[PDB]
Amino acid sequence: TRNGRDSEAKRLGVKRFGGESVLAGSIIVRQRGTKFHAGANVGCGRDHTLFAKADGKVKFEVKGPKNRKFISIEAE
Amino acid sequence: AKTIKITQTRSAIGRLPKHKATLLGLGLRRIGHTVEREDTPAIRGMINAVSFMVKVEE
Amino acid sequence: MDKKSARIRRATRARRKLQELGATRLVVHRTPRHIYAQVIAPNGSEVLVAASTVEKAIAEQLKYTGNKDAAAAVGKAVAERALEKGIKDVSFDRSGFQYHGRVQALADAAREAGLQF
Amino acid sequence: MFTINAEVRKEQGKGASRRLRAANKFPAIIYGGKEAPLAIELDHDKVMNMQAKAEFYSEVLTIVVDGKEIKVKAQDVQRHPYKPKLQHIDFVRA
Amino acid sequence: MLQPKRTKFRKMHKGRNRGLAQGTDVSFGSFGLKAVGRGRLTARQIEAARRAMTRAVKRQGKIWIRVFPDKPITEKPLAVRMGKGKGNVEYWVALIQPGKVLYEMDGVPEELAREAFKLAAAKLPIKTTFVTKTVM
RNA sequence: UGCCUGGCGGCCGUAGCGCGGUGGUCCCACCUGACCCCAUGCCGAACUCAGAAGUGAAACGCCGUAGCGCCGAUGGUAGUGUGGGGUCUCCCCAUGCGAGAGUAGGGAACUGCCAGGCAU
RNA sequence: GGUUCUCCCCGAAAGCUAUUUAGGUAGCGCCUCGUGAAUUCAUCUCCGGGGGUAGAGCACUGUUUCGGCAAGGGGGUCACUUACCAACCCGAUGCAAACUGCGAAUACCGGAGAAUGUUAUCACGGGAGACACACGGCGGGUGCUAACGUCCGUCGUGAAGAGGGAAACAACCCAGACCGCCAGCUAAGGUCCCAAAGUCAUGGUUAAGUGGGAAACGAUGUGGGAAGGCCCAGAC
RNA sequence: CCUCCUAAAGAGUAACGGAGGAGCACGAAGGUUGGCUAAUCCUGGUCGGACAUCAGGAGGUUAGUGCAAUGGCAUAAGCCA
RNA sequence: GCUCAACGGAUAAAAGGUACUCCGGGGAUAACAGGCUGAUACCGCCCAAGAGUUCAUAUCGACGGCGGUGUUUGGCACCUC
Ligand SMILES: [Mg+2]
Ligand SMILES: [Mg+2]
Ligand SMILES: [Mg+2]
Ligand SMILES: [Mg+2]
Ligand SMILES: [Mg+2]
Ligand SMILES: [Mg+2]
Ligand SMILES: [Mg+2]
Ligand SMILES: [Mg+2]
Ligand SMILES: [Mg+2]
Ligand SMILES: [Mg+2]
Ligand SMILES: [Mg+2]
Ligand SMILES: [Mg+2]
Ligand SMILES: [Mg+2]
Ligand SMILES: [Mg+2]
Ligand SMILES: [Mg+2]
Ligand SMILES: [Mg+2]
Ligand SMILES: [Mg+2]
Ligand SMILES: [Mg+2]
Ligand SMILES: [Mg+2]
Ligand SMILES: [Mg+2]
Ligand SMILES: [Mg+2]
Ligand SMILES: [Mg+2]
Ligand SMILES: [Mg+2]
Ligand SMILES: [Mg+2]
Ligand SMILES: [Mg+2]
Ligand SMILES: [Mg+2]
Ligand SMILES: [Mg+2]
Ligand SMILES: [Mg+2]
Ligand SMILES: [Mg+2]
Ligand SMILES: [Mg+2]
Ligand SMILES: [Mg+2]
Ligand SMILES: [Mg+2]
Ligand SMILES: [Mg+2]
Ligand SMILES: [Mg+2]
Ligand SMILES: [Mg+2]
Repeated sequence: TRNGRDSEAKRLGVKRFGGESVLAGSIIVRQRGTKFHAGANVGCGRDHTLFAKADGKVKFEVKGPKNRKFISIEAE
Repeated sequence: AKTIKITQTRSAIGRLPKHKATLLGLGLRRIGHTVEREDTPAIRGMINAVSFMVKVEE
Repeated sequence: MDKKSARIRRATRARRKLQELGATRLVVHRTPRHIYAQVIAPNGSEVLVAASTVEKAIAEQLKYTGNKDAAAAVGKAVAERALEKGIKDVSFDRSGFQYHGRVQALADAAREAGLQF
Repeated sequence: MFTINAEVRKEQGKGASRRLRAANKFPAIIYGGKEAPLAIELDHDKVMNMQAKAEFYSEVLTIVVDGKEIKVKAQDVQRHPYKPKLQHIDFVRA
Repeated sequence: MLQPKRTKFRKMHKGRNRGLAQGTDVSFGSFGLKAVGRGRLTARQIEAARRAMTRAVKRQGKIWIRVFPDKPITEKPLAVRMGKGKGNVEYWVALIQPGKVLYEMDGVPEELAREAFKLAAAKLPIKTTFVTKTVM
């Protein structure tokens, strides 16, 4: 039947890019699935939000046999 | 470094905002304004963005 | 899945969690004929201490290399060698095998000998 | 025996290649072997009338780059989308 | 009359028809009818041209149609204001960029293929050229 | 020090698949037995325990091999930021950036810790 | 609808959100005044990032044509067979906003550094206006790649901007007017006369007043270029 | 209110633009420990057929996810105790 | 304990008629005419299967193609409420 509907934009995406200094707890990426996976010092929330578990620099990296994206936190 | 002279050659009217920001970065005020600046790559980057409207004398 | 691949799959989750926690792990390997034990540093690329039934010094005082008694011997051996190098706190990695029989005998022996897990 | 005259390219890229075509000339490449690939320019009319003959794509051709002679074979041809013109030729060392 | 048998979606955004064609070579027959222009070919134009060239070769040889009208075209009727939803699909077009080989033929002498293509070209909204098969 | 094997990693197809060959003293595997520890929505297949009569058949490791995967230039082409222009649905020029596909070619992995067998 | 003396400084908006709201109002955005605070902010350079867009491609999701091979459906059997149709698979060829085994240019986030910029930045407090936008460029949706149409994004100008050019002509091009000058140089655009400046120089093209409106298509119009067929064994 | 595209590769972005869905369910369909791995096609097999259950091979997640879409998911987030 | 779903919810509580009409406003917004546009319309051409005993173009002309006008049916809401 008729169209006309759409939902509110969920403001997902990368909140802190590579090199950015973050304090423990800071959301690095809001995503729907695990487009990025949690690496060293990075936690994964119930809505697959990746967050900092320790103060430091955001590091993006491709690891493993499945060539997956990982967000980690390097000490600064 | 060495000193160079830059002169605005065309009007800033109608130019992209970023280009107006660049002319402010060079301290160029009006058409024909010649200015003495240090020949560094940062000054040479600014000159390059607004190349169409400045003349350089080395 | 074939026996080996099926076992590695069974072992992957715990090993990744141990990697994440940065824990020193006591890795056990089992075979019909032999039982092995290695204490691997959190990096996972270097062995601190090891003991097995392929070792002439251990197999000599044992009836059969692939039984619960041999497993208890390998267990006592790693813990003793680990404690001589100052390694006290570890995390047991059953490596896809059930925590039972031979694997259990090795872990109960290491616990007895003084290893903390 | 097809004999193609060529000069070495003093420039490379979009700007420079388009300037050749406007000047009734076209870029081409010579590659293969231990030797480094040679970026060359060809006269459009001359090569165009040559490639009209089926033998051009089968036979071993000789490219004359500043005196020197190079035995090659036509590897690939980039033609104009709708005009009877040549855009670029790949020559492989024979 | 050519048309997709089924489609994921009924209607499609207008879009643009920029760039040069893909499929610029006689890949199946001996001769071709290449587009020199840019435009849309309707399913009716494609059929009209196909019929003309077929009659020309007296249904000898083989014909290939390298284009497919997979683009749905909508239209608002008379006495209808703007808005109130996208119009209804009326016809199907194939976007044509310069270089597209539209039709291919073989099994006929060059002179005949040239005439057949001259006759079909007159039914098309865009400028064409006769093309022959090439060795690479 | 060399060769071989097992474990745990690095790396994540130049590393994989296929095809051919090859290895059992040791290791590994199949294997033997099963009342029992333990197990099967049934089954000792798997999990598991007690072993050593047999075999490298399978698997696994190694060696070879470009059928496939994979890596991949150079050159040209497509696009595009800025400035300019035309016949302005689309293009062109100056300048900077510059693919994707294809082509030549590469390619039958490389590497660390520990342990065991053998040899000098 | 109207709102009355003067000069000076700064200087918007026609957006978002909510609204019995839609030509009203409120918070935020943007303006102004004040207080305070860091090299706070901008440009550029070098360094650290994530893209899935343009383009491309066709393994995936669909769609599409040709060839090869073919389970299966339709008609004769009284299981066998056929000038039919034919998914999958292989080779070849395209198409995609809601396809991606690829993938830019830009843009954006972060770090450091200089120069420049009347703090341009942030916070708090006083005072607002404004929430009808318009055209032009680029990227799109809608419509007919119709509209001086309509709806987003982004930049420019008008709005709130005079001067020169585009005959005239908010929104295009050049350029931002504190005041005086019967000085000079330039921009866009121009230089035969109206009308300031070349009846300038040099080399070509056109003969249509083309220039100074318009397409498919048509034609021994004329200039340049590369090739070819026939021909003194006599071509046209 | 939710999902995708329009949306111009950060976020956001309009129209009576293009397509769909929600106004619930579940004491297990939640927690944990231990285990397990689909779709589809080919071959063989009582009744049994194009398709039920059984066996082997190819395949490799195209399946599955209480439900729309998109992003995820094998260390499974899928399936069992 | 509200499908206060008009979902930031005016009340616990509410449908219509006016050609008998009235006021404040708007060309912010329709009807006439102008304007922009030209899908539609009207006029012309390009191609030529075929009709025309024979022969495409005497006269016509299918499948399709390109324009001109501002001129019908419309679109828009720029001018005048
Ligand atoms: Mg360029
Ligand atoms: Mg067994
Ligand atoms: Mg073997
Ligand atoms: Mg490059
Ligand atoms: Mg690249
Ligand atoms: Mg490439
Ligand atoms: Mg490739
Ligand atoms: Mg090779
Ligand atoms: Mg050794
Ligand atoms: Mg001011
Ligand atoms: Mg209300
Ligand atoms: Mg960088
Ligand atoms: Mg595209
Ligand atoms: Mg086929
Ligand atoms: Mg303030
Ligand atoms: Mg309002
Ligand atoms: Mg408004
Ligand atoms: Mg607007
Ligand atoms: Mg308008
Ligand atoms: Mg106003
Ligand atoms: Mg004037
Ligand atoms: Mg004069
Ligand atoms: Mg005229
Ligand atoms: Mg004669
Ligand atoms: Mg976005
Ligand atoms: Mg963007
Ligand atoms: Mg579940
Ligand atoms: Mg588990
Ligand atoms: Mg069967
Ligand atoms: Mg409301
Ligand atoms: Mg009244
Ligand atoms: Mg009006
Ligand atoms: Mg009217
Ligand atoms: Mg309007
Ligand atoms: Mg009027």
